[PDB]
Amino acid sequence: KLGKLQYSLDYDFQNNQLLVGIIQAAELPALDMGGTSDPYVKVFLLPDKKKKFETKVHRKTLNPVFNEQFTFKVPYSELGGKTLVMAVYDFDRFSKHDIIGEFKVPMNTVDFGHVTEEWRDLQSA
Repeated sequence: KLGKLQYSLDYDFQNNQLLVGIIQAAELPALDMGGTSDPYVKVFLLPDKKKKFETKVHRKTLNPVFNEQFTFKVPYSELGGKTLVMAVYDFDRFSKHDIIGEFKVPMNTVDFGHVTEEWRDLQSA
């Protein structure tokens, strides 16, 4: 039971930009003492992997609402072969951050006709 993530996708054909909205997460597991976590979401495209975005950290909550959006420059002919990675991490001051759960979206599964808004269950990373 690794919780769930709500996101959105849209593609800007004019500028060849993928718009990824990180809306919120729910029912996240507690990684810290005191029954909480400090979730933030790392977002990037495979196989590229260098261009990364991170939401703000939302401290001591298992149900963070992020309302953020990131844009990736992706030439359309390259798009179908990409995989969107959205990884929920636990923020921690004193050690390497652990992943709470993550979800991957193959871009060839997406109807890029209109804007799309989805819930997905997180998977172990």
